[PDB]
Amino acid sequence: GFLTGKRALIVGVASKLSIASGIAAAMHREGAELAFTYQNDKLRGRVEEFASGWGSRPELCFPCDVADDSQIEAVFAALGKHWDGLDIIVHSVGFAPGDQLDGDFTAVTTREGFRIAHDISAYSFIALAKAGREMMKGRNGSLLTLSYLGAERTMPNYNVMGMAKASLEAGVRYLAGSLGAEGTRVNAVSAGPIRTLAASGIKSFRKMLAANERQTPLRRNVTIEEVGNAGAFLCSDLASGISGEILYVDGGFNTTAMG
Amino acid sequence: GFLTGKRALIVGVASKLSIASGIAAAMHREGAELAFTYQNDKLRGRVEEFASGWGSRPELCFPCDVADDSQIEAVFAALGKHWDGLDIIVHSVGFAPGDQLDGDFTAVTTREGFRIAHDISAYSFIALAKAGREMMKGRNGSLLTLSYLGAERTMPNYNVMGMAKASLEAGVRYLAGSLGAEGTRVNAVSAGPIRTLAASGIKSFRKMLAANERQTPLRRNVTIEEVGNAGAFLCSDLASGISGEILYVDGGFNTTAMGPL
Amino acid sequence: GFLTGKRALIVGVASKLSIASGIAAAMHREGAELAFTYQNDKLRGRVEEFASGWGSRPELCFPCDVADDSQIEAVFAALGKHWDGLDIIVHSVGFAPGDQLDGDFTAVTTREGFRIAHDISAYSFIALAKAGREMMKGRNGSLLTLSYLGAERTMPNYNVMGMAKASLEAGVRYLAGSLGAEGTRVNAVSAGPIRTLAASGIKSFRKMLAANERQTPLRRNVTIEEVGNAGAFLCSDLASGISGEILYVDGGFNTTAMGPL
Amino acid sequence: GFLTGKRALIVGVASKLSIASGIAAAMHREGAELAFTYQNDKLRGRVEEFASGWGSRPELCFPCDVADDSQIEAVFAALGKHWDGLDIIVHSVGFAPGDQLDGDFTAVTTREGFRIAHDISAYSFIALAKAGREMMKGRNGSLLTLSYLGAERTMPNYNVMGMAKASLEAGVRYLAGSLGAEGTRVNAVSAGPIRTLAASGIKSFRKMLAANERQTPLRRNVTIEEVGNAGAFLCSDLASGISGEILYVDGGFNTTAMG
Ligand SMILES: NC(=O)c1ccc[n+]([C@@H]2O[C@H](COP(=O)([O-])OP(=O)(O)OC[C@H]3O[C@@H](n4cnc5c(N)ncnc54)[C@H](O)[C@@H]3O)[C@@H](O)[C@H]2O)c1
Ligand SMILES: NC(=O)c1ccc[n+]([C@@H]2O[C@H](COP(=O)([O-])OP(=O)(O)OC[C@H]3O[C@@H](n4cnc5c(N)ncnc54)[C@H](O)[C@@H]3O)[C@@H](O)[C@H]2O)c1
Ligand SMILES: NC(=O)c1ccc[n+]([C@@H]2O[C@H](COP(=O)([O-])OP(=O)(O)OC[C@H]3O[C@@H](n4cnc5c(N)ncnc54)[C@H](O)[C@@H]3O)[C@@H](O)[C@H]2O)c1
Ligand SMILES: NC(=O)c1ccc[n+]([C@@H]2O[C@H](COP(=O)([O-])OP(=O)(O)OC[C@H]3O[C@@H](n4cnc5c(N)ncnc54)[C@H](O)[C@@H]3O)[C@@H](O)[C@H]2O)c1
Ligand SMILES: Oc1cc(Cl)ccc1Oc1ccc(Cl)cc1Cl
Ligand SMILES: Oc1cc(Cl)ccc1Oc1ccc(Cl)cc1Cl
Ligand SMILES: Oc1cc(Cl)ccc1Oc1ccc(Cl)cc1Cl
Ligand SMILES: Oc1cc(Cl)ccc1Oc1ccc(Cl)cc1Cl
Repeated sequence: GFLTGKRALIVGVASKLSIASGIAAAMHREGAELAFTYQNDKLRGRVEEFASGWGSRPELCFPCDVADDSQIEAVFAALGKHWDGLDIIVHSVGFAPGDQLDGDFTAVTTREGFRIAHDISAYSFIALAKAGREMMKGRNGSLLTLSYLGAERTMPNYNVMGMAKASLEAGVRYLAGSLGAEGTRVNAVSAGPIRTLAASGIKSFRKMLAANERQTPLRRNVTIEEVGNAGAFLCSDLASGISGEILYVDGGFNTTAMG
Repeated sequence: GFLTGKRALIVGVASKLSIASGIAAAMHREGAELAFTYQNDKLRGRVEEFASGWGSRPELCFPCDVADDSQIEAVFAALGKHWDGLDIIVHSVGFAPGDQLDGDFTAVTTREGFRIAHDISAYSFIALAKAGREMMKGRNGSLLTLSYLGAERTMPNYNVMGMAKASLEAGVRYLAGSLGAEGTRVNAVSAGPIRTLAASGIKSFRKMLAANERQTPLRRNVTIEEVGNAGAFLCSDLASGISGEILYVDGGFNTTAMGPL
Repeated sequence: GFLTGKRALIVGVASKLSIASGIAAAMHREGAELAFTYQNDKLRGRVEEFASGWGSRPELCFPCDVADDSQIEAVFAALGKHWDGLDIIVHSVGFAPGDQLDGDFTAVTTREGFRIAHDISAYSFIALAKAGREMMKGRNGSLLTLSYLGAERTMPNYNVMGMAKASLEAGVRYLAGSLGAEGTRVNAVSAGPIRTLAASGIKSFRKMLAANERQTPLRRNVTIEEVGNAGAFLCSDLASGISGEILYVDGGFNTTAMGPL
Repeated sequence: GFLTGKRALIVGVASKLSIASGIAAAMHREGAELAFTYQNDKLRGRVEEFASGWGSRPELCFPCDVADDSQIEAVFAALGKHWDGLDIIVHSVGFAPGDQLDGDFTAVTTREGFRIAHDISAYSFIALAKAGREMMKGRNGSLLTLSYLGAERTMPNYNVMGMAKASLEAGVRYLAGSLGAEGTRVNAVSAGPIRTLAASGIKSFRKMLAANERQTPLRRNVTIEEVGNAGAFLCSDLASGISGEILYVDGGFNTTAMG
């Protein structure tokens, strides 16, 4: 397939619904060799089982809480014992404390909630780019992250995650501008709403889903298969002319203003 | 490849250098069956030649000056006698009278120059969408056009083509909003500068090339192979979640405000 | 006020509801001396009447169908026998054939509907810039046009006016890039929906109004007084650092993707 | 003038060159009653002297390190002793550690430098909005912050400040969406490059100045007088139809690609 010979590290698998799972499946289908991180020991077993079904194995699964620089560096040190280089990093991770995402933005947003949202959802992408730079050197590889329309325009409850996604998208451009000379491309998919574990935590998520379904040009919601294909493409040599890009996979909802 | 089973109409091949040629080659490589238009008889011979190299033939090549509604409609009438229906239309066509793109925007832009630029570069995409709607019904296919950063931000000489491209990009969105419910996706690639017949017509194009090479994140100009691959992907079922999109294939130049120190 | 000493030409007054009327009233309040155009003799009487209420007079009112270059040029020739120079032009004009704005975009949009929409709604701003350039020479003045969110994102029925507005907004940028060196600033206000004569022609306009009221951050529709004030500011020396800008006066509606729960 | 009867708190005066000083001068000219904060006791004296010349006085100057929630709350507590309400808050501050802004983005950006840049340059705007909400209640007032093109497109060395500004501009929109119903408008000016104390800290600032000068439509750089007039306008009832907006005052540079 169009990723044959590529090696990809995938950060963010939590369940069969995860966007990272859609990306993993597509990349494997297209021939990529895969490795994984898991956030903690409660998710470890499930990620290990998933890896075994995507051509991978438990010894290519590594612990990584992206709050922790030491753990992030330890991923690449461990991976480097198995692989003499790396082509792709997929960053499919986000978090803000629940109290940040339930209520009036001004009332509920706090300094610490803000700190955490930006640290986990935006800085962690830079952290992976940094720690993986040496393994990716000379491979003309790519980095991919995931964003959401909330970075550009507002909706109830998404709140400070919108600020963190805006930070993240700027990061995509600054990373592209920095890593491009040595051959690395850096892009994101901005997905439409998809029912995932994380999506469940936004109390009004179903309203986002509904608005997208009724107003998006395709008049249906997107799938992790569609996000995965877009991500697979962006991390392939087919996309070698594309860097710094935020690619929407939302049926075109972002191009509408039918409020 | 990821287009085997699809049928595409390619509008805009002029030479081996054309972006439409890069797209045609990628789509052919990926398994698409191709048909072609040529602007007029000055380009017929070359388009027929190229088509035969891309799995196609002269009887799947049709005259089409996109200023002319009846020529446009006659393409699909003629094509529909060979093809059941149609999955893909690639719109890779632009024009403004030469004097519109040489000198101060305010001084050289005219009503007639404006009319023509918008008619050929923007309305013609809508015309193809309309004329091909019947052949594309039920096929869950897609439309692709080509744009340039000049639509969003200014540079010397691009001038009224910048207005026409802005119109075109809005057109992508209005077409996507109109045709999506029945299954058709509508997108564009906004390409970085590439040496083509039309590009060579722009004074200071050489400088645009040098500017991009120095300042673009990838520190190199893009190719019609790279634009071709992006266009092929957008018109494939791999992109079934994507409509209304303006996808930049420019190495990231559009994301920069200044070049390196 | 902050416009005392300035002279402004206002194109687009039709009724007391017009955006151009809100702009005219605000500029008059702030001390500007005003001149006016009227599209044709159907609006001459009301425009002359309104002008006399804004410190002006029939002799500073001129016929101008912006489809017609010779009429446009005759405005400035005639005005120049009263005024030795001009600081400001306000361009508050739009048109597309009615059937272009009623129904499915792909089905109802035509080449001729497209031509007219872009000719009147977009090129005419360029035409004013060109024709008034001599009179604005050395005055460090400004141009203002009016746009709508439909240029960037889609909604029912706005259709080809959305393409024309996108063209116009690029026009703002290219004019700014061309005329800035000699001192002229060029901007637009992108207004939220307002009940005007033209707006009343759009079916489902009442839905656009209700949509904005519920979803806009300020939870209320905007007024021609608010648009008028923003336009007055943009055309004043208070805004001397501002050119090429599309300023939204829509209560923030454009910054929202969904309304409140 | 068009701010007569308005009371404004201005956060960010450091010297006669400050953007905040340009905004203060314009607002005072237009009739606003002003109060001020100062970052530390080194700047206290200078801010006090400036206040006296802008119709204000030393007792309307308050300490505020915007890293500190209690100090921020203490500003409004103290100001409330003097004013029974507040109309305007101007947020004109930023900071990132110098090592973040000198060199390759991927190489020099760190988790802590990221945290600080976002905390001081972005979250602090939300903090002021929150702390001032009661004093602003029912006055149909406004909030203003300052941003920079670096939020949208990249340039050498601006680096993580670009991410922080992108966060800030999303903040402008989320605040607008939250505070609008009760009558508060929220906007920013995105200024072109201006020689200020903070600007001099960016190693390549003169290259930014030069690019703006040669490529901006007006072919000259903007002044704090021009930024202050725009900010004064945005915080006036003349701008009562405008919220959630990022108003560029850069001579049009942002609209150019080659210029
Ligand atoms: N509608 C959607 O689901 C949607 C839409 C647009 C963008 N996104 C983004 O897609 C990405 C994936 O989210 P998802 O929707 O697939 O949900 P998900 O629950 O399947 O995945 C979220 C991932 O984030 C991981 N994570 C959270 N905190 C972590 C930490 N400190 N350290 C390491 N890992 C951590 C979780 O373990 C999990 O694997 C996120 O960036 C999300 O913001 C989701
Ligand atoms: N070359 C670049 O750097 C670049 C960058 C961005 C976008 N584009 C766009 O790509 C497309 C141009 O292709 P190109 O650069 O490969 O140049 P090209 O010269 O190879 O092709 C231009 C095409 O436009 C056709 N055409 C012109 N007027 C026509 C008319 N009335 N009717 C039918 N066909 C007509 C021409 O026959 C030709 O096939 C345009 O849309 C262009 O604006 C080009
Ligand atoms: N009303 C709104 O909600 C709204 C919102 C955003 C933008 N706008 C724009 O504001 C501007 C003014 O429109 P309006 O809402 O005040 O409606 P309006 O009916 O009051 O004014 C429209 C003007 O266009 C003039 N006009 C039309 N065709 C002309 C032609 N060939 N030559 C010269 N003049 C011509 C008309 O004579 C009239 O004066 C337009 O550009 C409109 O697109 C309106
Ligand atoms: N000068 C420019 O070219 C330019 C351009 C665009 C935007 N901006 C933005 O305008 C504002 C910059 O101010 P400036 O250029 O007038 O420089 P400046 O040095 O005059 O002001 C910077 C202010 O930030 C204050 N500050 C820094 N850290 C603080 C903290 N922890 N607590 C409280 N106050 C703190 C400083 O005391 C100072 O008053 C910033 O938001 C800046 O990012 C500047
Ligand atoms: O960014 C998202 C956007 C949508 Cl519509 C749905 C889920 C998203 O992802 C998250 C949302 C909230 C938290 Cl706490 C964590 C994550 Cl990963
Ligand atoms: O849009 C373009 C942009 C670039 Cl950088 C180069 C070529 C382009 O294409 C054209 C430019 C001018 C004319 Cl008259 C016709 C065409 Cl097809
Ligand atoms: O652009 C507009 C946008 C809105 Cl919401 C309302 C009115 C507008 O103005 C017009 C709309 C249609 C036509 Cl035919 C002419 C004009 Cl002036
Ligand atoms: O944002 C800015 C943009 C420019 Cl062009 C110049 C100065 C700016 O303001 C800062 C830059 C760096 C640091 Cl550490 C702090 C501040 Cl306030």
